[PDB]
Amino acid sequence: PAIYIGATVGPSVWAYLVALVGAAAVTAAN
Repeated sequence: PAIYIGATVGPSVWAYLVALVGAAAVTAAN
């Protein structure tokens, strides 16, 4: 269901999506 079966976020996997999106945000900037 979609009521309270997702009250989490993920601290680790989060820092991973941040470091990755960072390198791409620094390579697209001329």
